[PDB]
Amino acid sequence: YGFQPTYGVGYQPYRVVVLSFELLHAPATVCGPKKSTNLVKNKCVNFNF
Amino acid sequence: GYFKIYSKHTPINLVRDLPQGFSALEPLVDLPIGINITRFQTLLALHRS
Ligand SMILES: *[C@@H]1O[C@H](CO)[C@@H](O[C@@H]2O[C@H](CO)[C@@H](O)[C@H](O)[C@H]2NC(C)=O)[C@H](O)[C@H]1NC(C)=O
Ligand SMILES: *[C@@H]1O[C@H](CO)[C@@H](O)[C@H](O)[C@H]1NC(C)=O
Repeated sequence: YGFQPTYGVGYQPYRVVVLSFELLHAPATVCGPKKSTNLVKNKCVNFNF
Repeated sequence: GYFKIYSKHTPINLVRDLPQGFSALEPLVDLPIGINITRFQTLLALHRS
């Protein structure tokens, strides 16, 4: 290619990243976290430690 | 699919044989991977000069 700063729309360089997820039977390790909110004492509550 | 390595270390004063004592082994490292290993060797160190 001949990429130049004067190139118009559709001709300028564009950086592309493609993410593909694979689901092998091996244990999963790449996961998104969950927001741990806070702790409260002396009140009948429910918890997910 | 989990390689578990448990370890322990103790001080010894008797010369050769396994001491007649009891000491549990604490869990050290887990690996969530899967391989079909069936044979294991054991390495060594030497002085070369
Ligand atoms: C050996 O490894 C394979 C895969 O790494 C393990 O899983 C199955 O092995 C059998 C062998 O005929 C086949 O069904 C497939 O190759 C594998 N299936 C899947 C879903 O992975 C197998 O369990 C391992 N065996 C030992 C003794 O460790
Ligand atoms: C190894 O042995 C020495 C004395 O023999 C002792 O002081 C030390 O704590 C021991 N270390 C381990 C890890 O058992």
